[PDB]
Amino acid sequence: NNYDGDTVTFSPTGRLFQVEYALEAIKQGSVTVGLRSNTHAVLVALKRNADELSSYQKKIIKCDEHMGLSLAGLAPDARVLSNYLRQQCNYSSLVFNRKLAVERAGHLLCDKAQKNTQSYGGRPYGVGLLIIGYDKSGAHLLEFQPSGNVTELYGTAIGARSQGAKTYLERTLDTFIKIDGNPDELIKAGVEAISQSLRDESLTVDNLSIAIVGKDTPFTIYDGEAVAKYI
Amino acid sequence: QFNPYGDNGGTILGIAGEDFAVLAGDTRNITDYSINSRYEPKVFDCGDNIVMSANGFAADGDALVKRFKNSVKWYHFDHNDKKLSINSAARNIQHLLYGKRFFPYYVHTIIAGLDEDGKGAVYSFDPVGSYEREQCRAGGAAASLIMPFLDNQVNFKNQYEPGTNGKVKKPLKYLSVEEVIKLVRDSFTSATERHIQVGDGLEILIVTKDGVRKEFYELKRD
Amino acid sequence: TTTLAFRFQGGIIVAVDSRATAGNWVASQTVKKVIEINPFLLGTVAGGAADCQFWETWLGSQCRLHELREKERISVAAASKILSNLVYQYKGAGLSMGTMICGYTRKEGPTIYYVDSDGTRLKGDIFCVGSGQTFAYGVLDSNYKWDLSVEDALYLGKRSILAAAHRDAYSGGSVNLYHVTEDGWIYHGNHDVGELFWKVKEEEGSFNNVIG
Amino acid sequence: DRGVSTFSPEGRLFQVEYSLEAIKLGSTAIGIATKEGVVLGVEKRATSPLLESDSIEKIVEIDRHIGCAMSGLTADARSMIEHARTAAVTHNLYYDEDINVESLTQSVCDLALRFGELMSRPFGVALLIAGHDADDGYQLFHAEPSGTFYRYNAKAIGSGSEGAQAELLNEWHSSLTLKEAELLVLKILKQVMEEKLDENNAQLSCITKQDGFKIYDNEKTAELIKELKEKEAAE
Amino acid sequence: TQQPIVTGTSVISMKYDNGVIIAADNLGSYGSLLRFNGVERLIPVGDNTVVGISGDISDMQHIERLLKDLVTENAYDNPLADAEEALEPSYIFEYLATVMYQRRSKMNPLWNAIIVAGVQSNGDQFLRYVNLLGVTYSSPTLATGFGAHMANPLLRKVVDRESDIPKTTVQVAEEAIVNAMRVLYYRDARSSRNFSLAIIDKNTGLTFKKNLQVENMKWDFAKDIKGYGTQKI
Amino acid sequence: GSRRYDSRTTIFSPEGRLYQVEYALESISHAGTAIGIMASDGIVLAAERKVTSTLLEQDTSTEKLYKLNDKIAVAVAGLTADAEILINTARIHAQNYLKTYNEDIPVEILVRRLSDIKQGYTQHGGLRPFGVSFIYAGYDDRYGYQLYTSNPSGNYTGWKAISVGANTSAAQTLLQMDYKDDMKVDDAIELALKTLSKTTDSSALTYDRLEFATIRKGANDGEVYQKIFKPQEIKDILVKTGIT
Amino acid sequence: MTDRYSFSLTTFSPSGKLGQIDYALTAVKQGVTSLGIKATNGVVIATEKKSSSPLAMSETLSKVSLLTPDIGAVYSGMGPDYRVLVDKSRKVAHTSYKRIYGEYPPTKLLVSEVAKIMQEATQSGGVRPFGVSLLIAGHDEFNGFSLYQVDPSGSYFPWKATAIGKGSVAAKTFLEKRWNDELELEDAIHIALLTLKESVEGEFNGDTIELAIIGDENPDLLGYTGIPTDKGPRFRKLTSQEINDRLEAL
Amino acid sequence: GYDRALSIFSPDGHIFQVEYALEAVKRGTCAVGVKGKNCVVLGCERRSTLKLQDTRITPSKVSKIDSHVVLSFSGLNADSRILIEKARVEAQSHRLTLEDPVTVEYLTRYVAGVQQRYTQSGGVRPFGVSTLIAGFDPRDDEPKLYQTEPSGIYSSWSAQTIGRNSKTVREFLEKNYDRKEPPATVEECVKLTVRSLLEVVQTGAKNIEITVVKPDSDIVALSSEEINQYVTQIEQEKQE
Ligand SMILES: *[B]([O])([O])[C]([C][C]([C])[C])[N]C(=O)[C]([C]C1=[C][C]=[C][C]=[C]1)[N]C(=O)C1=[C]N=[C][C]=N1
Ligand SMILES: [Mg+2]
Repeated sequence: NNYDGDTVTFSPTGRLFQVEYALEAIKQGSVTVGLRSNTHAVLVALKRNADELSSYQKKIIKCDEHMGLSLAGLAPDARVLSNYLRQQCNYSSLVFNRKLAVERAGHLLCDKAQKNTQSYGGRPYGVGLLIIGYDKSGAHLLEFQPSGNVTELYGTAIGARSQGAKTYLERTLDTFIKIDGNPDELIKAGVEAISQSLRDESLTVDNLSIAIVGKDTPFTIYDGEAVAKYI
Repeated sequence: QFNPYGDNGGTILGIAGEDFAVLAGDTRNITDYSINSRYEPKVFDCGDNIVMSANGFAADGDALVKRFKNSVKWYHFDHNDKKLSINSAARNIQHLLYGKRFFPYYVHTIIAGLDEDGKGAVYSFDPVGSYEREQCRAGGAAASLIMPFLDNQVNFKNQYEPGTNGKVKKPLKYLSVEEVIKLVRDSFTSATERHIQVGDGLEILIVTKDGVRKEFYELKRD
Repeated sequence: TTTLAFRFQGGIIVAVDSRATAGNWVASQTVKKVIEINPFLLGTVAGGAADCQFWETWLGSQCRLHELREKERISVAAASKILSNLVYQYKGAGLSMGTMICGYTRKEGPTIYYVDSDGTRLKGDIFCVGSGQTFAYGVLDSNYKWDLSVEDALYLGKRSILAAAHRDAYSGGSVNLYHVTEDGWIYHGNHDVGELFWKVKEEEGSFNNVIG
Repeated sequence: DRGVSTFSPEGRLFQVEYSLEAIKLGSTAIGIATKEGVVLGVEKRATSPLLESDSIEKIVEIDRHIGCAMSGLTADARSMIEHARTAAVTHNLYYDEDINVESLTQSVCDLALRFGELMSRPFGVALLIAGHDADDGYQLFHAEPSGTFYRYNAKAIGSGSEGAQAELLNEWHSSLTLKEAELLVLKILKQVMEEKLDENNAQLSCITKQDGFKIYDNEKTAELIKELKEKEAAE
Repeated sequence: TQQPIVTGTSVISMKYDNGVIIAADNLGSYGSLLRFNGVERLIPVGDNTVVGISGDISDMQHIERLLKDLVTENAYDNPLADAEEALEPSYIFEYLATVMYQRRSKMNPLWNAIIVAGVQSNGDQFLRYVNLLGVTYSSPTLATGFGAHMANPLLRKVVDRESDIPKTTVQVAEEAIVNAMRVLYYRDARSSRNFSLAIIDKNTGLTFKKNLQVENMKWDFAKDIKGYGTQKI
Repeated sequence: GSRRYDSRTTIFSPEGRLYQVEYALESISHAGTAIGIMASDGIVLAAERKVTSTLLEQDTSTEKLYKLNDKIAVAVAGLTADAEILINTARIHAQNYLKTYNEDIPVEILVRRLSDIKQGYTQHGGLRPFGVSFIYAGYDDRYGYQLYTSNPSGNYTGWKAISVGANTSAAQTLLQMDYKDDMKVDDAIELALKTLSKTTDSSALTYDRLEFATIRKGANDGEVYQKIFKPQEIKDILVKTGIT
Repeated sequence: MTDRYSFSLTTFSPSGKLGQIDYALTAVKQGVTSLGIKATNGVVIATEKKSSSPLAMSETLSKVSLLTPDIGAVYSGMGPDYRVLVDKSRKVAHTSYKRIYGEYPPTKLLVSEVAKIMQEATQSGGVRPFGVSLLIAGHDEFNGFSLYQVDPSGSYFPWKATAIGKGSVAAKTFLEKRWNDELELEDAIHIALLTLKESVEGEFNGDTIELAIIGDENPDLLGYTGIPTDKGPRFRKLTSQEINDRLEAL
Repeated sequence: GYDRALSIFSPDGHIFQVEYALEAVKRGTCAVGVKGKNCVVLGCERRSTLKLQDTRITPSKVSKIDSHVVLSFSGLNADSRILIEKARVEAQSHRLTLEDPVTVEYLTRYVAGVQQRYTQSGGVRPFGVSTLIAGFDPRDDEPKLYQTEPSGIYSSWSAQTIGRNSKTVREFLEKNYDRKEPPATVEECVKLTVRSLLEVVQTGAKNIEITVVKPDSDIVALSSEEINQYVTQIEQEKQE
């Protein structure tokens, strides 16, 4: 109300409204789903189009051979943050000959987003990210919120109508975690999860976007007729 | 006074075939009259069907290769996983080298691969980024021993056809991968005999449309 | 290195050798010492190989940006001055460049500018640059006229490089010919000195000193 | 007052949303992509008859293989074009090749959100970036001041955009020829323009693989306008 | 640009079937003066790496602090700091190699020759060299300074190429190292009798041996040597 | 943050006026009246000190008339402290020009420089403008005797006769009535004092409430002399013209 | 962090007033009375030592300050602002003058430098004006004795005599009747004590009054001998005893 | 430094500071530009509220940027000096690097670019100035006339006016100026320029300034008497 003019102002109840408004931009964004087993980690994203003549906005970005994320909200902010991850993943490789740990990648994103919430002049990031990766401690899935809060999960979903996919994963928790050494079945579970967040529209060939990373599987994105298999 | 440069010896050789390319280099690494390693890889696969070697001062050589490999990675990120063509790689390397014009990478760089028409390609660089596409190039310590042999046996220089006596040149027939590898091996055996910084082992990287293959051969260890 | 360029009735002739050396070692015989900046501008390179390539390649980017911004091709004067102003910033740092910027425009006609890493910028009708320039000058000055046919002018330029390729130890390899006209430059082939020498000796009756 | 980089309660940047309103007031620009080329057309909209209409430059060349049309506060586009031209040429210098249309567009859109309290406000202009490369072929992009860019088969921006976009919705198909696209741009421009369409108050352009980016002469466009009138009167 | 002041001499090392051995004497020389007799030049990093350093001792102590700090930093927000995400020899080396080349490139080098010896997560032997110029190389045997000239020849008689590594036991390898240390004491004028030796085995872990001495030396034949040619008495 | 407290000194009103410039001019309209009159053989500068006291040391006081160089002088109207900042800048500028070209600075060039500084404060920086209006009286070998004025907007204009400060409307009407082109310095001196005497808000015009100066070619041969009048000299000229 | 107040906090109101300067002058009005009187052979400056507590040692607080050996200052308004001004005034007398010309600045020029500092606080970014009016008395070889007032605006005027602060209106009227151009220093001190008594409520003695003079050179206060051209400071602060002696002949 | 964003968008998509800068131009004295077949003429209004002025030394409304290009304006006078100075520097900088004087289009594009930069830079307000830039390109006999405005947009005009009561004089020019046959001579062009100002000016005495620019750096400013002759001839023909 009077305490939402900038990010440097607490409300009387201890709330940061500019951060909460940035959080709102994610809910307006298109749905995306993340889930993993012990061997693989999968991202499934519902891409959004402006109209029938337009292309479908890309939702998944690669950060390294073993790490990448999906976005929901302001795409340019996701480009800034993904670019930052690319550099951090790359710094770890060049200096330490070491693939960046997914947990540590989340810590870096948290600290970068935080600086924007405490300083005057700047603004919070207007995007949420689902980071997947495979490092020395197996498969991982992270959820990034622009408040700074990063959370390691078995599965999750963000965007509009994401609650439906999140409930599905909460029921399927015991099943999909056990899908080891089988990428196609893990993707199926992800495609079935994101389907719970759909209304009116359904998954078409240029609508769906899938990515995967695993034990002997580099981070690779699937679009177009490559995902027709899973429709 | 601190001298930031050194000489790690060694020698490299690139030859461009009709539908393939090879980049060879000895595996010996030295300082002065001492051997550091008998097997220290010098020719690297940099992705996108490109092989590279930066012979001379190894610290600068490793730095350059590392930075080019990095350049290939960021080329994919920035341009939708587009394949970096050998001609584009060569121009990129010029800017890396000339970037340190006033404190140079003390190396003779050679890259090899295939051009966009699928033909074999070798590009050669000086330390400050001047480059040129060539059919044939030896670089490093024993380059002066090997290049003349290649002018003769690859480009058929000073060779004419019997009976005509200097009138008709020897025709420039193409060389197969088996024929090239023979010339590479003899080049390095000869260089090893007369150059003290060359020896121990020979490692050859062969580039075709199918990918990058490796071959290793022993050299004299004295 | 030997590079020359001269104005005449039929536009400009540009001729260069092909040799590159590191001390007494012949590094290359196949070096492209003419740089195609655009369909109407040529640049000759002499001195430091990297300095000349990098900055003349760079010059073409600046000329392209000019005609995008001004909807009009860059003048030879402006193109040459971009290069000369650039190298002048680096004066003292140790750049080694000797270049001719050759081109044709409506307002200027055929124009040649000598540009130098010391910052020298000179307009002129005839120029020879490189370690073998003096040898080229000898042939060029004794045979030059404004009223030369494209065919005869080309030969003179070719012959002047040959003269230098013979005598100057740091020049040789082959001769690259270019002919610049109202409608742009025209490439006239790579001429190997190993074959061109014996051809010229026999046909022209010159080089009676040498035995063949 | 209030921050320039402030979020609204709905989760949108105020300044970005307000710049979009300025673009709606701008003159109409239409782009149509085909397999034979991409066509760009604009409404010139001269404020007075004494204004020499040929000096109105709302269609612009970025490189030989990339063109650009604008709509909104057209003065803001000049620095965007300069950046685009530099990016295109610089990439050719570093990599000895033409730059991808998407990569060019991405470079332009990186400027968009570099505003705060860098420049003091977002751009008040939308761009239709059309071009061709070897990888993805003929392409049309819509670059906004939000930093977002969508690829389009066809797109209209400016004052008559929603009306024109609805018309492009029906008319566009994947087998359009270049000649058909040219007339289609002229047809839709004539529909949404206040003043009557002619060669002096409307401009055409295209980008083909062979000839590259070309702005059409007023004599060439005049024939296409005359060709349009006859084919509409034909039925 | 500087000059080295207090200096450490040869660091020698070699691979064997299950790991690596590294050794270096306990001397800190001040030119020709054998100033400091209790200097440890082998510095362990975790339980899987040992960094052997020669050259300038003040710069060695700086590097020692960098490694100490590296362990601390790695532990931050790292539940697997003592397990899967523990520091590897390859990580430690690459870090040093980055620093050494950066410092030489600023014309202000760390005046050292460094050998990182250790065992990786998968049981692979790690042995690589780096120096003030940022020059790096790996080999079945590695040595710095006088070791390069005298130790390597002896150690290469044991492991001449890669295929000799599985054939070399820890007893044979240690014996060769200890012998090399004796030879260096005979012939290096800036060496000491006291030295440290470290073994990093993939089965038995890190064994760090301090206060070793060169023994079984041959000097008796000196009594028979008289004059420099013609002298008999 | 800090934005909350920013007055925004460099913005346009809806009408297209610069708020702070307009308000600075209002400030100057309450300042002591200063008059400049240019003649064929010299320039006069007259100015009224504001409600003085009997205990003010007049002979060592200077609030209105300042010397920029040997050829140029200024009359101030507004904040004295602001004026001195600009005066010291102008004095330096004149010396820089003299060092560079080895010639005294042309009057207009100096005036333009100060006017450009004032302009800068109205367009950028976020600072308040200088609440000062100058009357420049000077000479150079190009245009001869020149009168200029500048105000907080950074706009300057040339004059034959001009007033700044208080009652400029009444003052300008009186000058416009009695001024002629063939006028001389002695006549201009009288006009200046007569104008102040009528427009003054004081009961009577006296020597202690005035600063006075002339720039004359009335110097031995082809050269220019600046005369800043002393208290006793102002008293004499007041009797001569018949005001006291 | 960073000082993000790069804009003026003093601005022109619609009426043409600079509010913060007017308000600074209001703060000066509330301040304790101080005055200055110029004689033929000297200058006197004086003020009341308004002690905030009887436990406080009022000797440690110096309202009258030496700026140079021949220049002194006193104030009315906010004491802390005065203290920092004195520090800057002393330093600027060295940096902008003595380290260049090898001699102390004349009164008017030092005043000009002080004025400049106070003007900048009236226009620069992120600052309020100084809430003090200064009375600077001093002497120099070519201008002789002088007395200057300096206001929060940076404006400064030379005075024969004046007063500032609480009861300045009444005090200035009192001085107008008593002042003439033939006053000796002792006569000015006598008038200063009379004028100051009117504005003081409580105790009136050497311990509650601070008074200094710019007069003859004091070779006893120089601290060294051997240089004829150095004759000692003209500034002298009167002692508690020296004030009381003149209060008996009052 | 002062970094405050003064020029910003409003809910209806307007930048008020740029629009209020146009209102300052609306307040400024009228300026007019008319191009003939082989010449361009720049007319300017001088408000007669200011008498007792010294017309020798008073800044003239038309300013030379180079020997072949001129610039007049409407709006804030102090702001116009900053644009003129920058333009003059750029004109010499262009001659230095390109070895050729600026085209009228290029100089306009530069001035317009500066104005634009001030509409999205922190801590600065836009220029309260619109300019008319006229002249002839080097070795070219085609007349050039361009206009700029605070927003940074610029365009070429056969004839154009700016400033106060510009709406009226634009109305006059729109009916009187024929594109197919523009003022063939210098006389005809000056006459049409004076006529257009007489719709607004008030008195035709010292209130009208005229500057004629011809090819090959041939620029001249008309005197009071020369202009007065045009004023006399126009009104005598009107009495019919
Ligand atoms: B020419 O002789 O100037 C020639 C032209 C250049 C473009 C190849 N220069 C060189 O051959 C120089 C050496 C040199 C010799 C004589 C005069 C001036 C310079 N060589 C190189 O620049 C060079 C580059 N890479 C490898 C070896 N040499
Ligand atoms: Mg050998």
